[PDB]
Amino acid sequence: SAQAINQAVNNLNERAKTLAGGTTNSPAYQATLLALRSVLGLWNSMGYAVICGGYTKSPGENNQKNFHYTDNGTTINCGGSTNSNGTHSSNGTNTLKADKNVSLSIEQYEKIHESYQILSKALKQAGLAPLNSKGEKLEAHVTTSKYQQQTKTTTSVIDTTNDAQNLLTQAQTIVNTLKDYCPMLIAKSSTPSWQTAGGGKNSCETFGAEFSAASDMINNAQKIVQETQQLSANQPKNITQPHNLNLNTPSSLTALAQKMLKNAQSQAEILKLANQVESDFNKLSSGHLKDYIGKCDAISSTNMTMQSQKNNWGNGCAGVEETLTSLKTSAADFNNQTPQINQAQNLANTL
Amino acid sequence: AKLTIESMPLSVAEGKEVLLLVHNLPQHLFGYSWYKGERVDGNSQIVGYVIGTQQATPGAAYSGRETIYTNASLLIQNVTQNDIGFYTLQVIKSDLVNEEATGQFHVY
Repeated sequence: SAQAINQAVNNLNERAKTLAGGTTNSPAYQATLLALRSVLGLWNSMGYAVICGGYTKSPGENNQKNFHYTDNGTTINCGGSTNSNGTHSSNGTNTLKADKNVSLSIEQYEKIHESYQILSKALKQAGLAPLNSKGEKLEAHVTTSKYQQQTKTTTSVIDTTNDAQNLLTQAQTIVNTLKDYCPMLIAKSSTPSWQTAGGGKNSCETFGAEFSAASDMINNAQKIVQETQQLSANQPKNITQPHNLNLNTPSSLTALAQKMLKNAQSQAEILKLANQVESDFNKLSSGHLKDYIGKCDAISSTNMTMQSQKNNWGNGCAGVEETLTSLKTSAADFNNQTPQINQAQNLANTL
Repeated sequence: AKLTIESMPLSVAEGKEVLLLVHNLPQHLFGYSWYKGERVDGNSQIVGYVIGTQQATPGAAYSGRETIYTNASLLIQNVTQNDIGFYTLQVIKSDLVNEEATGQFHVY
C-alpha cells in the first residue's frame, strides 16, 4: 500500500541521511575517522624510530633534511648520524643506499611528513568533512630544515581539503610507504617495549600485522566513501497521488522498488565495512601498540632533538579510544534499525 | 674498546693482495662503509653494506678488486702503486651512533 511504501522510503531516507551526512550519529563517519586517527596514532607511536635519509643516486650527493613536529616541538634528522663523542655528523644514513628493508629516502620521508601534517592539521583546523560533503578548503603548514655553509628553516603552505577522499589518500601514503619499503628501526642506547635495545629490528618485521591492519582500515574506509556516494545519489522518491495509475505507473514503481534496494544494500555494506574497520582497529591495537596507541600524556633518539624535553613520541595521541566508542555507540543505533530495513527490502522484493 | 684496523700484510708487493682486518667491531650495526683516504667522504666511497640485505652497494671508488666481508674486513687484490696510503671505515651502529677507523698499507 501507499502508507507502507511511504513508511519504508522515509525509514531508508532517514537512516541514509544520518549515515551519509551525520558525524557523531554515523558509524560510516566514525569508522573513517578511526582509520584516519589510527594512522596518526601509528605514526605518533613508532614514527620517530623510522630510519631515514639513505641515498638515492650516490653516496657523494650527501644530503640531509630535518623534519619538524610541533605541539613541545621536536625535529627529526634524515641523512646524518651522531659521532662517538656526541656531536652531529653530516655523514650517516646517507652513506648507505635507500631501499626496501634499509631506510627511507629523504623524498619518501618528506611525503610521510607532508601527508601526516596535512592530515593532522585538517582534522584539527576543520575536522573530517561529512562523507557526502564536497569538503572545506584549508591551508596546512609543513616546517622543514636543511644545512648550509647555519641552519635554514622553511615552512611550506599547502592548499588542501578535509574531505575523506583526500584525507584517506594522505593516510594511505603513510601506511603504504612503511608497508612497501620496510625501513629499519632505531634501537635503544644501552621508551616502548617494542624498541628492543639489542640489534635493530625491521619495521615490517616488528609491525607487519599492524601495517596490514592499518592498511586494511584505509581500504575499507575508502570503500565506505564509495558506497556512501552510491547511497547519496540513489534516494527513492515518496509516492504522491497514490490512486493515480497514470502518474504512479507499475514501470516507475518497480524502478522505485529497486531504487530502494540499492539504497538498502549500500547501507548494509557500509555498516558491514564499518564493523570490519573496528575489527581492523582491534588487530592494529592489540599487539606491540596495545599499551601505546590509545593513550597520551620524554623518550628520545640520536636523530631527534626536542624544543623542551617532554614530547609525546612513543604513544598515539590521536583520540582513537574516544572514536572507537563513538563508532560502537553509533553502530548499535543502526544495528537495531535492521527490523525496519528488512521490512523495506522484503516489501521492495515484491515489485 | 676502540675500533682499529690491521693491514695483512703490513707492507704489500705490487700485484699481490692486502686485507684490512677490523678489530673491536661493535655488535648491533645498521651498516658500514669503506672509503679511500683519511676522510669519510661520499665521492671516495669504495662500498657500503647494510646488515639485513645480503648484497653490498659499491660507490665511485670501486675499482673492481675490492671484496667487503660481513665481519667488516676489506680484501684488495691486484694492488697497484696508486693504492698507496690510507683507507677509512665508518660504522653506523643500531642506535645511529657512528665509529671511525683508519688503515694504511705501503706498497713496494
